[PDB]
Amino acid sequence: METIAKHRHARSSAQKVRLVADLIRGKKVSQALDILTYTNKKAAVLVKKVLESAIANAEHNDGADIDDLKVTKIFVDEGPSMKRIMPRAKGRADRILKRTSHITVVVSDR
Amino acid sequence: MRLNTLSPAEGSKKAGKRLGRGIGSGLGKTGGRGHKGQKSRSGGGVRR
Amino acid sequence: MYAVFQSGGKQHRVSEGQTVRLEKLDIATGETVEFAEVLMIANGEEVKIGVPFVDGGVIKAEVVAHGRGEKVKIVKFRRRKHYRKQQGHRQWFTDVKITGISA
Amino acid sequence: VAVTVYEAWRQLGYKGSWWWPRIRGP
Amino acid sequence: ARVKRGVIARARHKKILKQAKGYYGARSRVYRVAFQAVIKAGQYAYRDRRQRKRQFRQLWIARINAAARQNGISYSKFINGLKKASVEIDRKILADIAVFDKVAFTALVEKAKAALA
RNA sequence: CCCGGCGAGGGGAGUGAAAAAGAACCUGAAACCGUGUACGUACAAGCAGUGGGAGCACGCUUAGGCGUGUGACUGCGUACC
RNA sequence: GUAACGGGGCUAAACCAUGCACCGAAGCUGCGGCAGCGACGCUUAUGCGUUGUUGGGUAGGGGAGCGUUCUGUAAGCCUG
Repeated sequence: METIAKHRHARSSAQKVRLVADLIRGKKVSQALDILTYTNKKAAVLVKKVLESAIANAEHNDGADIDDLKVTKIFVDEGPSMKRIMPRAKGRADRILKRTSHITVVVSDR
Repeated sequence: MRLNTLSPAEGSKKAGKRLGRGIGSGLGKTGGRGHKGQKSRSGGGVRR
Repeated sequence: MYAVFQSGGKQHRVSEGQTVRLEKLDIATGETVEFAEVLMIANGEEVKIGVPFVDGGVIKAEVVAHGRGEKVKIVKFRRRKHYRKQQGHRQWFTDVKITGISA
Repeated sequence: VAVTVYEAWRQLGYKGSWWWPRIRGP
Repeated sequence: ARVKRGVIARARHKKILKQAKGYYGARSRVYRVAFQAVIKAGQYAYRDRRQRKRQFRQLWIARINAAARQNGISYSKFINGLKKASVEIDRKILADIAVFDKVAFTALVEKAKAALA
């Protein structure tokens, strides 16, 4: 059985989030949680919250027994960007991009 | 004797040139004016 | 056993019960064809002939189908001289089935 | 809340430089 | 009266980009680069359609030379003898026989040598 | 109803012909960015293709063999306006 | 940086004279296909046959076409 949780419009660049994503691709959830517990990155918190939500979804809606789940799929996409202005010397102006991302995690008893 | 059965006489409806519409037409890219000079300019020429 | 003959300005090497592709022949799809000229016959011993056309050898075959080959493309181009041109082509052919090789 | 708006500024530049000697001067 | 170029342009661009599959990098993604790539491929195909025949005749001659020297005579004298004996077998068939039939080729060599001497 | 900060975002349930019509809402192309599968790649020198060509994978086939994808090695070859 | 045979190498694989073979181009020939221009016949008009010959191309001249959006034929025809 497949269960999905998502986080959309997360405030972080996708390149920075992809580094944490592949640390847990294909692991059992029990060890993935404690791996995410001891990485000193901002994105680890977001990924951990998404993973816990997915586990809760799988346990409540569909069948139980979180003791046999694995991380089957996980990927990060790019969301919309916000544009701002930063002044530079001699009266020039520059464009600043504030990038976001979407996070998807799939867990499965199989 | 129908509105979709009439046709003009042959050799009576020649087409007309269209300049600057590709290589195959034989008239693209300067459309028959040659290279630079007074006569190739827009509005160029000499009196009678 | 195999033999050598020439049909379309080219030469071929065939044996019994084998299908060949030739240039177009003006022959109906059903009937058979004859090839009087033969340059060589071989089975254990080689009846090859000094003068061409081994004297009493013929090859029997009948036509299977006509058709056209796959399309090829012709492109001509000249650098910075305002010129290019294109064209297509398919080639007719005929298939025959070898039925009998007589020494 | 959760609705964002902005604008732009395009005054470009105001040249007048190359205070060093000419490249292949007189 | 007013005509929009929306659909025809897309059709042409897709037509060009379809026959650029497998090319490396931007040569299979971007229209400007793909067009030049396709034109150059056409020119190369036209030229190689003629180079092919030269290459194959060269290969046939090399194989025939090897076999003839195996039987004790060089290529030039071999085909001179075959001409003097009035044999019309061409080089493709000769190379095929040399590879696939060692006895018929020896018979041909004997005949050419007899005619030459 | 459940996870979460009495969040933001999700997963169910329900409405509807349709929610991949959910308010960032008809249809939704391209550049650009990802995950998965097959093949190639760590002794090899250049407009990156074209002619020749093993091996591997998949599908059909009654062998015969075809079709699709990839492409070791090799001849020729200095973009466009 | 060998650096004044393209290299390897060569005492003939160098030079002179004579001779016979072979290789070698999109040239020529063989096989299949297309188009232009003539001449001669048939239709005795479109056209259809017999042949002969031609088909590299910028500036430029001449001749035939494809596709797009609107009006008529359209209260027709296609389409939940």
